[PDB]
Amino acid sequence: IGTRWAVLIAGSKGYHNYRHQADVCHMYQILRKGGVKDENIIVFMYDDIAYNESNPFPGIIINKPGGENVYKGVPKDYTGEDINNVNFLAAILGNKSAIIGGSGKVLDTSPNDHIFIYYAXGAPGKIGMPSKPYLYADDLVDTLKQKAATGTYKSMVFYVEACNAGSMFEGLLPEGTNIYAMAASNSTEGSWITYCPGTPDFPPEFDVCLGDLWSITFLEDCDAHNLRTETVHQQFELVKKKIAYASTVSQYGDIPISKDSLSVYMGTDPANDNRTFVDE
Ligand SMILES: *[C@@H]1O[C@H](CO)[C@@H](O[C@@H]2O[C@H](CO)[C@@H](O[C@H]3O[C@H](CO)[C@@H](O)[C@H](O)[C@@H]3O)[C@H](O)[C@H]2NC(C)=O)[C@H](O)[C@H]1NC(C)=O
Ligand SMILES: *[C@@H]1O[C@H](CO)[C@@H](O)[C@H](O)[C@H]1NC(C)=O
Ligand SMILES: *[C@@H]1O[C@H](CO)[C@@H](O)[C@H](O)[C@H]1NC(C)=O
Repeated sequence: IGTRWAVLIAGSKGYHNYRHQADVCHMYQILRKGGVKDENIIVFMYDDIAYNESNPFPGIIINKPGGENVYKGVPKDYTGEDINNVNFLAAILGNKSAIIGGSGKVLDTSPNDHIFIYYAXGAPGKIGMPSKPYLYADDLVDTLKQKAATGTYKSMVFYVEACNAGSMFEGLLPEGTNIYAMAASNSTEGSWITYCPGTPDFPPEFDVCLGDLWSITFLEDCDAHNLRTETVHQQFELVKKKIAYASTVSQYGDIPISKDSLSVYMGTDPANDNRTFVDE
């Protein structure tokens, strides 16, 4: 059966980028409710949001108007400038001796384990880190190839919320190493923000957007169903159709991996056992 692991990373800093840390915190809450263990969830977030001077609700982060506090109970493995290419790629590879700073948590995975990666915070051929240097497609894909060569996982799902997201994988990500990638946008498109000041029932004294369109769409989907009854492929189709007006949700890698239920990666919340997913 193996263990479920996750790496959650917001690649930005600054209060204006509230939404990236909010999205990642939200994802944490999904995993926790699903039975995924903290020792197997590696979290990269700058940690300048919850107690920011501009934060009208100190100690709270929401990913939705009227939402719960997604910040409570979120482990922090790498914060501040310990979020960088070196530590991110070392964490994925599971190379503890290459980590500088932070907790030292890495993907020490076994052949039957499942890996879920979620990145939020892009341009053609690169995604952001809090500070330069940024993460280039080739560098990311090479780490993913090395990890595959180690054979230390069964399959991996990688979700990317970024501008031109598909550019990180397009024509690079191998299709037979059990890695499936879903991107908020194609290699030529920007991705949309949502939950901005002005929207109805928006909490007062917020001047920042709470989430990213593709992110909150998938994340709210994960909160809504028994995840044994919904596959990665069904979420792809659901979310792609739902936000087609905004950007083209794109997929890469080993497409058959997406035939697994979401629960294989995320578990399921027992409270949603009777909420069977409808459609495909
Ligand atoms: C709350 O959010 C604030 C805005 O995002 C954030 O302020 C920013 O603070 C950082 C770090 O203190 C500043 O960065 C500095 O460091 C580099 C060198 O590495 C300098 O070259 C920079 O010019 C600067 O001195 C940002 O300048 C600053 N940004 C703004 C717009 O003020 C606060 O730090 C956050 N507060 C908490 C509690 O996290
Ligand atoms: C892990 O990191 C160390 C320190 O930089 C390096 O010497 C070692 O070869 C790395 N392991 C692999 C196999 O990438
Ligand atoms: C974006 O995705 C579509 C769907 O297959 C594809 O035709 C296109 O080549 C990709 N990007 C563009 C507009 O070049």
